[PDB]
Amino acid sequence: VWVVGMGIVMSLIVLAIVFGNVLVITAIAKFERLQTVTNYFITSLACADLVMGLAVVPFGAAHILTKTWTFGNFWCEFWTSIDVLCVTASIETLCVIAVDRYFAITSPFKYQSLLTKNKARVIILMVWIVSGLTSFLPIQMHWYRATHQEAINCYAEETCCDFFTNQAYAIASSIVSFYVPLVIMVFVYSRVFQEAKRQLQKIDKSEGRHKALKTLGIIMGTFTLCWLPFFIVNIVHVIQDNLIRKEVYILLNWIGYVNSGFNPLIYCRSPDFRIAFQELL
Ligand SMILES: CN[C@@H]1CCc2c(ccc(O)c2O)[C@H]1O
Repeated sequence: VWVVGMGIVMSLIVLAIVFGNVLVITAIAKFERLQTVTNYFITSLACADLVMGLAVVPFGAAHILTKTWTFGNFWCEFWTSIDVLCVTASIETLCVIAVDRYFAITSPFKYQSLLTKNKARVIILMVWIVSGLTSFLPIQMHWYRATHQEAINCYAEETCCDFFTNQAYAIASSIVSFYVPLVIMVFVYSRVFQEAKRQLQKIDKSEGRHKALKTLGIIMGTFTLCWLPFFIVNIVHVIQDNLIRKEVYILLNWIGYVNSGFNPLIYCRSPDFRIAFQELL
């Protein structure tokens, strides 16, 4: 009496995720003043989020509400590979943006020489290649498959799709996709905040006659709150099988996806972007 009609809540996520990234891409591409070395990371992240909005969410919604995977097994493997690829690419692009901000702030004179039109292409291509080798190579080769009887029963039957993964693959994927970027971004942002505080003290020293905390809080909190809860259960549920149920795992995984829709609000607030949005509509 309430399961069927509540498809609007899942459809709104798809609509918002598509719309935000579409506007970001259109604003960057069509408008002359928005093209900058930093903006290429933004457009790569926007494309990665658009792939999630167009591929993984619509099929997952059907698989959940219908409780039956109508399609075959090849599409199941392909969809899982797409999911892993997009997630890791998005997180590593966030890490790349953070490191670029660190270089921009800490070394003002020599920022120009390090990043240019040439280096952005190479770094983006290497990030996407690293993301691709994590997902497609182990999943498609069938090297990640489990061993217990339940996994065999699930993988033999075509109509059932569930994620059963070996301990080593889970640990390796979690480490390569989440923790290293988290440590890098934490160190970078702490250093940047310390620099900002030092500059504020320096100016107050002579001009005698908050904002950084708020910005850092938003940037760190949205990412950590959206995804950290997932990888914790991802690592725990393989070490000891009795603890974590499947429903909790699914809920945390779907909570992680919503972070894709919040990226345009977090990373696109410049007055130039506002002018571009106003001109489009
Ligand atoms: C079913 N969805 C997948 C399952 C496991 C997994 C995800 C994302 C990144 C990873 O490194 C993973 O191992 C999830 O999005």
